[PDB]
Amino acid sequence: HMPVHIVDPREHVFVHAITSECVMLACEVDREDAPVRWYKDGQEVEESDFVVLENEGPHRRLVLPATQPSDGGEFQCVAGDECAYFTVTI
Repeated sequence: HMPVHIVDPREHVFVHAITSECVMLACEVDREDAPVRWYKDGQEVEESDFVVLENEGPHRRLVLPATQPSDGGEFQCVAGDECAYFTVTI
């Protein structure tokens, strides 16, 4: 069994956002066995009324309808061995 390597995205992800914008992040892994967890500046993103985590096999999503200055940080999608980095700027 091979550990895990995130196939998408393969770069530093700069997101420009505003308070009246909707930031829908996406991270796809190689193996359906090992899904990523989304982290809000290390805190880890939890399921809330306005913070929704959409998941379907290898595909992992973070949907934020009204992207607040509160949500203006770096989101780290941790598979285990490998992690992709998303810098959101309000």
